[PDB]
Amino acid sequence: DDFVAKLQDNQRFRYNEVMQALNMSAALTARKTKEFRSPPQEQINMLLNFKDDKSECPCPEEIRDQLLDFHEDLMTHCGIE
Amino acid sequence: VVACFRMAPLYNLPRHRAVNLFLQGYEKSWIETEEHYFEDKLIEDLAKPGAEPPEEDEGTKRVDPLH
Repeated sequence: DDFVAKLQDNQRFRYNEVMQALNMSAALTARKTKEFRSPPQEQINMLLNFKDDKSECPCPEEIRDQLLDFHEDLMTHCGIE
Repeated sequence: VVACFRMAPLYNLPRHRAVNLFLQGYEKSWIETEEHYFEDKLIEDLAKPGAEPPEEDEGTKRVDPLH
């Protein structure tokens, strides 16, 4: 619940910053807004890619840390500590 | 272009729909990809004759759990 709420709020912030940066050229606009134009399942699939150090997802570090902590706690509860 | 902007990014979606989609994405991306190695230890533990002479069986050699 709260993870997705924070994620949606940060996506709104990022979308506003993307909209407010369309002066120079529109070539980078398409690759900037491809995330918002992607299907909803694919958006989450590419935005949860912050596992490991590939870090292609635009998810910020503060949001990443919450999921990284909860996943470690879940593994500890599952007994894979 | 507009046909792609018309479909809402997940920030417009109701929270329950986004939560369900996040559950599926979390599953496939994290839980399925999580890998831990236990097979060798499990087989070694299952192949051990467990204190069979220590406990008084008074019978033939009873087979191990792996057997």
